[PDB]
Amino acid sequence: LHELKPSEGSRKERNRVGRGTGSGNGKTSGRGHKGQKARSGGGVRLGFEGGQLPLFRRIPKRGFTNINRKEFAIVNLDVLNRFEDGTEVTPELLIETGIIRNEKSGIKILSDGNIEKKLTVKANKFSAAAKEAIEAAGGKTEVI
Amino acid sequence: PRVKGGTVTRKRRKKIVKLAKGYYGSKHLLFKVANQAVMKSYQYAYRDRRQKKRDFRRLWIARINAAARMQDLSYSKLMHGLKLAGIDINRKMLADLAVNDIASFNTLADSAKKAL
Amino acid sequence: LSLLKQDGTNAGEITLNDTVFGIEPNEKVVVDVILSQRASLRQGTHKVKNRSEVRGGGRKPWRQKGTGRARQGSIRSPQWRGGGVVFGPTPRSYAYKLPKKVRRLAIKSILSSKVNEEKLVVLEGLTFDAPKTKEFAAFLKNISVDTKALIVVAGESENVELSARNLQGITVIPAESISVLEVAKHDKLIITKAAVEKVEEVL
Amino acid sequence: PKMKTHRGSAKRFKRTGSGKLKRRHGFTSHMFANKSQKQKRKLRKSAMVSAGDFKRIRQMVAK
RNA sequence: GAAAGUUAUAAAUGAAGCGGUCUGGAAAGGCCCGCCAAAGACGGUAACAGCCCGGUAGUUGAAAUGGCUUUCCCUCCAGAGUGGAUCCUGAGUACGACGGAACACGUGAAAUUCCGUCGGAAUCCGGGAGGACCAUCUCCCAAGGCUAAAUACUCCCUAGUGACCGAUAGUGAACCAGUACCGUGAGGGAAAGGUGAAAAGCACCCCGGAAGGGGAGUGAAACAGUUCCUGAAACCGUGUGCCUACAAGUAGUUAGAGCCCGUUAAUGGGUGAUAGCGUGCCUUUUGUAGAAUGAACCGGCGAGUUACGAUUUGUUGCAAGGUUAAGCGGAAAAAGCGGAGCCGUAGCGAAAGCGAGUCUGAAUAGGGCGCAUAAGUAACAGGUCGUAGACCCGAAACCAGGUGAUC
RNA sequence: AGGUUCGUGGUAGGAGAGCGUUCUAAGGGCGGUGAAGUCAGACCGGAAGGACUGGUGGAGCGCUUAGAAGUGAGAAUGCCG
Ligand SMILES: [Mg+2]
Ligand SMILES: [Mg+2]
Ligand SMILES: [Mg+2]
Ligand SMILES: [Mg+2]
Ligand SMILES: [Mg+2]
Ligand SMILES: [Mg+2]
Ligand SMILES: [Mg+2]
Ligand SMILES: [Mg+2]
Ligand SMILES: [Mg+2]
Ligand SMILES: [Mg+2]
Ligand SMILES: [Mg+2]
Ligand SMILES: [Mg+2]
Ligand SMILES: [Mg+2]
Ligand SMILES: [Mg+2]
Ligand SMILES: [Mg+2]
Ligand SMILES: [Mg+2]
Ligand SMILES: [Mg+2]
Ligand SMILES: [Mg+2]
Ligand SMILES: [Mg+2]
Ligand SMILES: [Mg+2]
Ligand SMILES: [Mg+2]
Ligand SMILES: [Mg+2]
Ligand SMILES: [Mg+2]
Ligand SMILES: [Mg+2]
Ligand SMILES: [Mg+2]
Ligand SMILES: [Mg+2]
Ligand SMILES: [Mg+2]
Ligand SMILES: [Mg+2]
Ligand SMILES: [Mg+2]
Ligand SMILES: [Mg+2]
Ligand SMILES: [Mg+2]
Ligand SMILES: [Mg+2]
Ligand SMILES: [Mg+2]
Ligand SMILES: [Mg+2]
Ligand SMILES: [Mg+2]
Ligand SMILES: [Mg+2]
Ligand SMILES: [Mg+2]
Ligand SMILES: [Mg+2]
Ligand SMILES: [Mg+2]
Ligand SMILES: [Mg+2]
Ligand SMILES: [Mg+2]
Ligand SMILES: [Mg+2]
Ligand SMILES: [Mg+2]
Ligand SMILES: [Mg+2]
Ligand SMILES: [Mg+2]
Ligand SMILES: [Mg+2]
Ligand SMILES: [Mg+2]
Ligand SMILES: [Mg+2]
Ligand SMILES: [Mg+2]
Ligand SMILES: [Mg+2]
Ligand SMILES: [Mg+2]
Ligand SMILES: [Mg+2]
Ligand SMILES: [Mg+2]
Ligand SMILES: [Mg+2]
Ligand SMILES: [Mg+2]
Ligand SMILES: [Mg+2]
Repeated sequence: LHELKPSEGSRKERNRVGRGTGSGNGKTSGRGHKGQKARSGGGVRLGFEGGQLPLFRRIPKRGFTNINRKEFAIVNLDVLNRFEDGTEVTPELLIETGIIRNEKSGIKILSDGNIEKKLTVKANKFSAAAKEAIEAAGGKTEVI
Repeated sequence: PRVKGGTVTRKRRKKIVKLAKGYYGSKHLLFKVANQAVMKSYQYAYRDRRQKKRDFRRLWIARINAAARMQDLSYSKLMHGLKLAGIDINRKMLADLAVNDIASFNTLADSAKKAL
Repeated sequence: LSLLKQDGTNAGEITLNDTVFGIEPNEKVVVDVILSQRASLRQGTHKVKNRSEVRGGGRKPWRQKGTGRARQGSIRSPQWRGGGVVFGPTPRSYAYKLPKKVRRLAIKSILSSKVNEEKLVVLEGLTFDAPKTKEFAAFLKNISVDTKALIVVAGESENVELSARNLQGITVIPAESISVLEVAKHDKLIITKAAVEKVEEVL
Repeated sequence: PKMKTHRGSAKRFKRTGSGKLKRRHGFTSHMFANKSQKQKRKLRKSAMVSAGDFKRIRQMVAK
């Protein structure tokens, strides 16, 4: 406790302005001379342009939001290889193992990767390529 | 915690005021005019460390000129002749020699005169 | 390690878990955790009054123009004698806490560091019939301690807290309260066997 | 307090996969007799926000 | 209305050094020896005390009054089932038009709640809602009333705490302070702490009307003498080493005799006849010695901060994962528990949707955004930004409640 | 650690390394045989600054490594004396 030394580069000393001219941040404290931006509390809004019409006011709005929108929890094929062949992969098993904790609106299997095992996979949705890839290794797919 | 400003201001200002000893009136008593006087003295000393060398060279040259005119020469002729003879004695030594040991000065003047 | 008895005589040997008492200590982690635990202790009860909380003010001292004085707006402005303070201290909290795994690594590191410097004593038991500081001081003399000490005990240790209370370098803790700041604050660590078993099984 | 999203910008910008903003063209309402078919074909597509504008509007649509 | 218990409002008891010696005005300090401790909290005592004093841990104590908890007493008490003729289930009410208000919701495609004014239902084969509305379904039963706990705050009382202030600070107020003083009034609103351990607070003599001194005495100290610890600078004086009455000076600096000294001892100190060079500081400016601004002098005080978000850099832990919030637990601890949530691991499209692709398009075309071409997350520190007075000082004005026709 | 080469005027401004002040924690010290403060000196460091010696003073204060800030004044027709 009389020899404490924190890891180097993790702590730096704060900079203080308005403390003499030998530091470089003396009289005007890094602000320059006589403007709106030199005053206390001064400056303009985040997107202000001095009176020219701002960019967002020049382009149109697009679209609408759907209230019945569905989004799925996504599983690709590579992570599905961590299972012993001949098993039955189910949503609950995927929850327990740790591949998925958030079941947004269902489980969808996509076809990015490679499988080298025969499994029966049960899920809410499959892509066409995922179904073909699973069936090409000798497995079966069922829609819950 | 609170830091009250004691004992540092007086120390710094007293050091400045003591650096101004011997100045006229308020300039050795009061901090605000002593500070200005001390800055001015430092600037003057910086410039006069340059002017001192050239003043001494002027003095040496004038003394050598006076010594050489008694030997029927000028400073310019004498310096050119000493260059022609390979003699590398500078102004300081020549003026010292002129004031103190004029016989050796006359010897060197004869050497320069023969070089011409 | 070599076990020993409350009277100081040898009692055999004990093996300590290598996962807890035999790691390579992480010194930077321990320093971070010490600074965190020490910042968490302070209270933060400090305040000043700014120009709106000082009594009085409101009225303009004199007119804006004509009198030959500087323009002023209140008698409680920051450059007036009894006026308000500009920023100053305010009541706040200093406590922060860094993730759980780093804290476990820190306790393991400090405890292994105690083991490496041969500053750890394992003890078979520690009991006293009645509270008696003279007897505890004699016990502390039998084993060569003579300095600040942290005693760590489990249940069935009787009258150890009371007998060690009036001695000033000594602190007794109940084996679930072991912490980095308390270990780093004492030179020697004295542990009973039951307490070291419980410490091993906690982490 | 947490900072507020500019609601007018969130109605007309769109975040792409690399983290930059996609916008719509702004000469597309009501005067279509006065511009050619090439112009109208090219103005019905989308565009990207330039670097100078992104420096200025970055923080007001941060979420 | 009783009894038992407990608690609050006075208190009692309570271990161990007059230890030797040094300095000193005085020992609690230094050196050398002991002892107590469920007591080494705090304060006092002639200097810094566990063992000198008040006390502290532990253990006890209540006539009287208050509170709280139990037990007794006292007081008050119908609740199940099977039926479905007939009866009841909140009326100027619910609703609607018009004008307003509250709902995050500014009249809007505007549900829901309330107010004023008009109109105005059904009643179990009945009525309301599910964000205009209709049908189906689902859930519910308005127009009567009461209800503890978890939540908000502190004028107070008791016990404490602080990387809070230390007399221009901290309350306006450490002192007979909302006082003195100012104003018709409402109202505004100060300055001002310190003898000594102990008054031992100077018997007596001398000058003087006194004040004030000089001795003598007290004290460790009177150069601590009733604005009294210390006692800086401006400012006012007395004495003296060197210079100065023919000289034109931002007052110094460089060169330099003569005179006078003798140091943190080293190519040392004070003063300077004469010679060269030389138009203060700040602010604001294309440009200031400026006849542009500010400062009489000295001292004290006096201006980029904090909270919560965003982004970037550094550091550390874990890593296709990372991390808990509130809360529980505890000592205003440290663990353990808590996975609800949040960010990342997939994108494209206004959307339905499709997915390593997708959108546009009649298109197996071309093109846009993505993948191939995979590292994130939690915490701390630095820079900058946002919301807050937001680096500090400064208007003329605006609004709300009061006080004034003693001029 | 040593070389070689090229450099080292500067306002607004960017970057870096430090000095000093108050407080906290640990270590280790000083001090009535005289602390802080105050006065005076011809000493030390590249700067901010730091010692040593003597007078006054009469009770507390440095150093090291870390941490946190009411953190440094010559100017505001600044406020108070
Ligand atoms: Mg730091
Ligand atoms: Mg810095
Ligand atoms: Mg002088
Ligand atoms: Mg002079
Ligand atoms: Mg020169
Ligand atoms: Mg306050
Ligand atoms: Mg004002
Ligand atoms: Mg006041
Ligand atoms: Mg602060
Ligand atoms: Mg963790
Ligand atoms: Mg004795
Ligand atoms: Mg004596
Ligand atoms: Mg003693
Ligand atoms: Mg105690
Ligand atoms: Mg005490
Ligand atoms: Mg004693
Ligand atoms: Mg009716
Ligand atoms: Mg409806
Ligand atoms: Mg309606
Ligand atoms: Mg609903
Ligand atoms: Mg319902
Ligand atoms: Mg009610
Ligand atoms: Mg505090
Ligand atoms: Mg004072
Ligand atoms: Mg007194
Ligand atoms: Mg006294
Ligand atoms: Mg008389
Ligand atoms: Mg008298
Ligand atoms: Mg004195
Ligand atoms: Mg005195
Ligand atoms: Mg004096
Ligand atoms: Mg004086
Ligand atoms: Mg004289
Ligand atoms: Mg003449
Ligand atoms: Mg001389
Ligand atoms: Mg003369
Ligand atoms: Mg001008
Ligand atoms: Mg002045
Ligand atoms: Mg400040
Ligand atoms: Mg920086
Ligand atoms: Mg009037
Ligand atoms: Mg640095
Ligand atoms: Mg200093
Ligand atoms: Mg100390
Ligand atoms: Mg001093
Ligand atoms: Mg001095
Ligand atoms: Mg001095
Ligand atoms: Mg004295
Ligand atoms: Mg900090
Ligand atoms: Mg501070
Ligand atoms: Mg301050
Ligand atoms: Mg200054
Ligand atoms: Mg002013
Ligand atoms: Mg003034
Ligand atoms: Mg005064
Ligand atoms: Mg004044």
